[PDB]
Amino acid sequence: PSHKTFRIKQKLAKAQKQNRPIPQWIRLRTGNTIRYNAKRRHWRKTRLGL
Amino acid sequence: VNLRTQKRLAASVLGCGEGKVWLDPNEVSEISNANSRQSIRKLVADGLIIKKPVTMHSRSRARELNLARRIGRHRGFGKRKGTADARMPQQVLWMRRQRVLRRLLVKYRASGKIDKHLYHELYHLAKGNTFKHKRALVEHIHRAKAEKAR
Amino acid sequence: TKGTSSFGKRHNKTHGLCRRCGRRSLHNQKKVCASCGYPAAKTRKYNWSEKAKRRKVTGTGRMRYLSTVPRRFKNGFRTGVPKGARG
RNA sequence: AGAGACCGAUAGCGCACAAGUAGAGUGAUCGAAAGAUGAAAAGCACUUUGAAAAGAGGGUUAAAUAGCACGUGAAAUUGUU
RNA sequence: GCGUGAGCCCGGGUCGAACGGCCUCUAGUGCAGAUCUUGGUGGUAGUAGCAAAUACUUCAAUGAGAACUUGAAGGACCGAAGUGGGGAAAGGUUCCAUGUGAACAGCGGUUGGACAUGGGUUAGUCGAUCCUAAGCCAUAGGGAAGUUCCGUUUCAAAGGGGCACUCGUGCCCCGUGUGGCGAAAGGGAAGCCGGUUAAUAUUCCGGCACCUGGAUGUGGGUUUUGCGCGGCAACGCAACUGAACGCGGAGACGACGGCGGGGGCCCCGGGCAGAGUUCUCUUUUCUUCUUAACGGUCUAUCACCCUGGAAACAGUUUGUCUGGAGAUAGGGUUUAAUGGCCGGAAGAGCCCGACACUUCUGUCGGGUCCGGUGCGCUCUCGACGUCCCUUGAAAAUCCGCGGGAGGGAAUAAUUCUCACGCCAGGUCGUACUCAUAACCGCAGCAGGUCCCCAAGGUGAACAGCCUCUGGUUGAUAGAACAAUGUAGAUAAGGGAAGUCGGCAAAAUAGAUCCGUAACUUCGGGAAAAGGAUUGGCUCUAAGGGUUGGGCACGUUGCGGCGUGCGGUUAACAACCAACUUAGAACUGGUACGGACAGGGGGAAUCUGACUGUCUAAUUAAAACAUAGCAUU
RNA sequence: AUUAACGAGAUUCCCACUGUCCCUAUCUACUAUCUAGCGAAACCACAGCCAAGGGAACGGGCUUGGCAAAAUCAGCGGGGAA
RNA sequence: AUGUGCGAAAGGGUCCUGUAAGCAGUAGAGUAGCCUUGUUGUUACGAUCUGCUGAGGGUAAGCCCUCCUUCGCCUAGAUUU
Ligand SMILES: [K+]
Ligand SMILES: [K+]
Ligand SMILES: [K+]
Ligand SMILES: [K+]
Ligand SMILES: [K+]
Ligand SMILES: [K+]
Ligand SMILES: [K+]
Ligand SMILES: [K+]
Ligand SMILES: [K+]
Ligand SMILES: [K+]
Ligand SMILES: [K+]
Ligand SMILES: [K+]
Ligand SMILES: [K+]
Ligand SMILES: [K+]
Ligand SMILES: [K+]
Ligand SMILES: [K+]
Ligand SMILES: [K+]
Ligand SMILES: [K+]
Ligand SMILES: [K+]
Ligand SMILES: [K+]
Ligand SMILES: [K+]
Ligand SMILES: [K+]
Ligand SMILES: [K+]
Ligand SMILES: [K+]
Ligand SMILES: [K+]
Ligand SMILES: [K+]
Ligand SMILES: [K+]
Ligand SMILES: [K+]
Ligand SMILES: [K+]
Ligand SMILES: [K+]
Ligand SMILES: [K+]
Ligand SMILES: [K+]
Ligand SMILES: [K+]
Ligand SMILES: [K+]
Ligand SMILES: [K+]
Ligand SMILES: [K+]
Ligand SMILES: [K+]
Ligand SMILES: [K+]
Ligand SMILES: [K+]
Ligand SMILES: [K+]
Ligand SMILES: [K+]
Ligand SMILES: [K+]
Ligand SMILES: [K+]
Ligand SMILES: [K+]
Ligand SMILES: [K+]
Ligand SMILES: [K+]
Ligand SMILES: [K+]
Ligand SMILES: [K+]
Ligand SMILES: [K+]
Ligand SMILES: [K+]
Ligand SMILES: [K+]
Ligand SMILES: [K+]
Ligand SMILES: [Mg+2]
Ligand SMILES: [Mg+2]
Ligand SMILES: [Mg+2]
Ligand SMILES: [Mg+2]
Ligand SMILES: [Mg+2]
Ligand SMILES: [Mg+2]
Ligand SMILES: [Mg+2]
Ligand SMILES: [Mg+2]
Ligand SMILES: [Mg+2]
Ligand SMILES: [Mg+2]
Ligand SMILES: [Mg+2]
Ligand SMILES: [Mg+2]
Ligand SMILES: [Mg+2]
Ligand SMILES: [Mg+2]
Ligand SMILES: [Mg+2]
Ligand SMILES: [Mg+2]
Ligand SMILES: [Mg+2]
Ligand SMILES: [Mg+2]
Ligand SMILES: [Mg+2]
Ligand SMILES: [Mg+2]
Ligand SMILES: [Mg+2]
Ligand SMILES: [Mg+2]
Ligand SMILES: [Mg+2]
Ligand SMILES: [Mg+2]
Ligand SMILES: [Mg+2]
Ligand SMILES: [Mg+2]
Ligand SMILES: [Mg+2]
Ligand SMILES: [Mg+2]
Ligand SMILES: [Mg+2]
Ligand SMILES: [Mg+2]
Ligand SMILES: [Mg+2]
Ligand SMILES: [Mg+2]
Ligand SMILES: [Mg+2]
Ligand SMILES: [Mg+2]
Ligand SMILES: [Mg+2]
Ligand SMILES: [Mg+2]
Ligand SMILES: [Mg+2]
Ligand SMILES: [Mg+2]
Ligand SMILES: [Mg+2]
Ligand SMILES: [Mg+2]
Ligand SMILES: [Mg+2]
Ligand SMILES: [Mg+2]
Ligand SMILES: [Mg+2]
Ligand SMILES: [Mg+2]
Ligand SMILES: [Mg+2]
Ligand SMILES: [Mg+2]
Ligand SMILES: [Mg+2]
Ligand SMILES: [Mg+2]
Ligand SMILES: [Mg+2]
Ligand SMILES: [Mg+2]
Ligand SMILES: [Mg+2]
Ligand SMILES: [Mg+2]
Ligand SMILES: [Mg+2]
Ligand SMILES: [Mg+2]
Ligand SMILES: [Mg+2]
Ligand SMILES: [Mg+2]
Ligand SMILES: [Mg+2]
Ligand SMILES: [Mg+2]
Ligand SMILES: [Mg+2]
Ligand SMILES: [Mg+2]
Ligand SMILES: [Mg+2]
Ligand SMILES: [Mg+2]
Ligand SMILES: [Zn+2]
Repeated sequence: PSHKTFRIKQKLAKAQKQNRPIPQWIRLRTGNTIRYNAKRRHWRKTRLGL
Repeated sequence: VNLRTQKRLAASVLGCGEGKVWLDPNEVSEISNANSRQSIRKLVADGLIIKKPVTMHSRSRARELNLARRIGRHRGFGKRKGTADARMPQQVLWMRRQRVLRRLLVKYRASGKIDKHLYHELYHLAKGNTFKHKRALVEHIHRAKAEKAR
Repeated sequence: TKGTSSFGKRHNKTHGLCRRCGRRSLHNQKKVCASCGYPAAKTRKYNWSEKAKRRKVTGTGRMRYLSTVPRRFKNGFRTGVPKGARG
């Protein structure tokens, strides 16, 4: 809702800054094993608990 | 060419609905370059975007039927659906009549055609179901003053 | 009408976010956390669940102060600076 | 800190990996799957067909019957001869 | 090739780092079954199916590719208790622009609530913040081995107000009482109009205001004997001292009924502009013609005041109340604008026309009036009335009064609630959806989920049916018309013979006028039962409002009146306005509540008095409750 | 024990009405059906033509007979003690 | 595949309904105006009636006829024995 408290507002900001893919240069380092982002979230798939 | 943004912007500037916005079929390339509200206004002035008129809805048949009923044409027994009291309630008829009769008695008493002793007696007679209309009350007053003359 | 129809009327919250442990377990009307027992002085813990004890025991966090004690013990809790250092 | 007539990725701790993680539940709590290119990326320059994904040539390598859907590559089941 | 057998050995191919024979030792040591455990894969099978919510067609453009992309033109639906315009809970970027291979949108896809990169939420006036409610928890104390239980004013030494300071240190009054959390729908200080963006606005820009708190100077007011004048009165005026202590008012309250005033919407007539139709008709049909907060001024029910003294009792509401405890009547005072006029304000907004202009840019002329109607719809205010063994919150905050403490001028003084002037107003939310795709049901599910606004016609009507503003054209498609189905219907003659059973269907139905039984707790039964009428056109009759009334004196730019009178037009004249009811003639393939909408009825038995309630998802009842009665 | 009014409560008869029936016929829309695209599940020891016999006293398989010819589409409700 | 051919129209026949639009009238219950006051005095409104009119409309989609009406089409393309 438009009515929000500051604590909930702070949480929503962090949840969308953690929702971007990995940069390209990470995949070219020596001894790398990360392929994609395994913690991607979508508003239509998984519900975050507040 | 996709013109969904232009049609939405035109409706806001013209102050109409999006079903009343006309875009020139032969200038789609020129219209597609308009992205701001300022550019939409300029295309309105130049005549490539216009507002269409409303659809016709006339009351000619409605007020024609109303006039025919002022002379009693469509008010038979086969044209009534509600009850008599639903079409014309009795309480409204009674309220009108009492106001008419009470208006007359104040008029006569003020001018001088009757005095307070006759006014009071006629007032309670009107509260009872004595006088059918304005004419009946006036005839009763004349006979009352005729016999009072003797 | 139990079931699908009744599930549509769920738009309130029994629990909110606790100020001490961070879980969505604070009861809104009682004002008591169902996980850490806030606002009691002690933390809720039971011996009939070993899994629950290990999820929050010492060492599962940052150890901001306690992780530097072994090094200070080994050198004898000394103070000062090494000999002729500058400063 | 040192070891073993212990186990060798469906075994050994739930976890050899961004594992008490992702995910489920209003909640107390429940709780996985997932290791291996090559000595060295040398991870395929150029030409050609295609809208593109790609194919055919031509290259690297001891090996592409090792091409990142990557050591070896069994059975159920399927295609051609 | 060897062995009775479990097994052992060799050849050919693939492959890339370790492995075996013999004697002893040791064990988590030998699988077809346990509706066995984990993982992988078949037949069925290109099979069942992708059928609720009325529906699409033509041309052009984009593109490798178009039924489900965009433009224009046709045809349709939702039909103001909307498929419209905004919100509360819940979600959390779903909002906007640009671009796009795969995957997702159970057909396609150049489109997307999908994928990638950037952007977007502006407040002293809207909220939170302040107050208390049902309730929750500290303090004094008492229990309990203890985690802790009770207790909220109690069996408690429980507070706050002023004055100088040499400079804080020091003095002086009052005292019965003494915590916090708890409402984005309760209580509550203050903002309106126009414009502006791709995406925010009562928050930005322009104009015009208001509230609270704090300092303060001019003008005016009062006082020469100290704290204002006027009115018989109700009371009035720009001001017009007032401590402790006390009294009062506001905040502050139910449901229903008819009646009256005001704003908005609907409806009718005229005029200026523009548009549609025009074989024929139509002085025709449709659209615009607006005025905010904040102020000034003149008014508007109830009620109150002065004079006077009522029975031949009077006044008076749609609804019988009022008056010697003072009516009628005459004259006054006052609570209450969403009323009239003026400032704001035409300079704005809107409608036409004529020139410029690649763009940058625009420029200039006109207009923006006047009346009527109502058991109409919606909101608001007022005076009345009915109902109860039911009588319909609290606190913060603001004001008046009783009292008279302290203080003050005769050249100045003034703690004058009057006018104008100076300064400031912190913190958090604000995008978007609110649902046949943004919430909950495993999902883009025919289910569920609290509110505000509410047009024309028919009609008693928020009934059904058609239309305007606004919004959709979205639910995999093309071709054919077998059986059996699901949904919609009609049948000659007979009329329940069918069946456990008239189950399903059919028949009746609006309005006006006649007519209406047994029984009965006298209220009912009752729309009992049973009959007749209803269209179109041309006429006739009835039911109302406003304004005028003749002399004789004096004043007043036909005067309007101060009067002295006379009189009741055997009730006349002019003008204005909607509807409701009754009667007659004529007319038609005897039809007319012509669609929609819309009760089948009667004679009896069993049982519960009635209205109400329950087994969410197989039983709605004779079961439960109930008023009354009796017992403890 | 009676009882006016009331009832989506159980029962019997009468008038009107009708496809409930004699006795069945016809029409409309959506399916099924054919095509393009997309595309599951239940179930499955091995399988799938009969008559009799004996047998755990009702055979798809055994014994003696009848017979018996590729690959297939729309329906159906006897059996598979489904 | 040149035909007594096939197709699209049209004309006639046969059937179904029931007298079209338009114009006119010594028709029409009546009403309201204006004049020389009429033997039809005129101007306006009027459901309906009468004439042109057994008319107009429809007619094979699984009706009939047309060498005696008009316009078009034609000795292939592919696969197999
Ligand atoms: K495991
Ligand atoms: K969860
Ligand atoms: K080698
Ligand atoms: K090679
Ligand atoms: K290899
Ligand atoms: K070999
Ligand atoms: K397929
Ligand atoms: K549909
Ligand atoms: K629809
Ligand atoms: K604020
Ligand atoms: K300010
Ligand atoms: K807040
Ligand atoms: K505050
Ligand atoms: K309380
Ligand atoms: K205690
Ligand atoms: K509040
Ligand atoms: K902005
Ligand atoms: K002064
Ligand atoms: K004064
Ligand atoms: K209240
Ligand atoms: K009113
Ligand atoms: K009103
Ligand atoms: K009004
Ligand atoms: K109206
Ligand atoms: K205001
Ligand atoms: K009296
Ligand atoms: K009344
Ligand atoms: K209302
Ligand atoms: K004094
Ligand atoms: K906003
Ligand atoms: K908004
Ligand atoms: K909401
Ligand atoms: K209406
Ligand atoms: K209606
Ligand atoms: K069919
Ligand atoms: K059929
Ligand atoms: K029967
Ligand atoms: K029977
Ligand atoms: K009738
Ligand atoms: K009996
Ligand atoms: K009941
Ligand atoms: K039940
Ligand atoms: K019931
Ligand atoms: K019960
Ligand atoms: K009794
Ligand atoms: K019942
Ligand atoms: K079938
Ligand atoms: K198909
Ligand atoms: K047998
Ligand atoms: K045998
Ligand atoms: K005709
Ligand atoms: K005729
Ligand atoms: Mg009455
Ligand atoms: Mg609760
Ligand atoms: Mg130093
Ligand atoms: Mg070890
Ligand atoms: Mg594994
Ligand atoms: Mg493991
Ligand atoms: Mg591997
Ligand atoms: Mg290659
Ligand atoms: Mg190799
Ligand atoms: Mg593989
Ligand atoms: Mg391999
Ligand atoms: Mg195999
Ligand atoms: Mg190796
Ligand atoms: Mg074992
Ligand atoms: Mg096995
Ligand atoms: Mg075995
Ligand atoms: Mg199928
Ligand atoms: Mg469907
Ligand atoms: Mg279906
Ligand atoms: Mg479509
Ligand atoms: Mg409809
Ligand atoms: Mg409609
Ligand atoms: Mg969008
Ligand atoms: Mg896009
Ligand atoms: Mg798809
Ligand atoms: Mg596709
Ligand atoms: Mg796409
Ligand atoms: Mg996204
Ligand atoms: Mg406020
Ligand atoms: Mg307590
Ligand atoms: Mg204690
Ligand atoms: Mg509070
Ligand atoms: Mg409030
Ligand atoms: Mg101030
Ligand atoms: Mg005082
Ligand atoms: Mg004004
Ligand atoms: Mg005023
Ligand atoms: Mg008076
Ligand atoms: Mg003005
Ligand atoms: Mg103007
Ligand atoms: Mg918006
Ligand atoms: Mg909504
Ligand atoms: Mg839904
Ligand atoms: Mg959901
Ligand atoms: Mg009406
Ligand atoms: Mg179809
Ligand atoms: Mg049927
Ligand atoms: Mg019959
Ligand atoms: Mg018959
Ligand atoms: Mg009969
Ligand atoms: Mg029935
Ligand atoms: Mg009757
Ligand atoms: Mg009866
Ligand atoms: Mg009962
Ligand atoms: Mg049940
Ligand atoms: Mg039931
Ligand atoms: Mg047999
Ligand atoms: Mg036998
Ligand atoms: Mg068998
Ligand atoms: Mg045999
Ligand atoms: Mg069957
Ligand atoms: Mg069977
Ligand atoms: Zn907690």
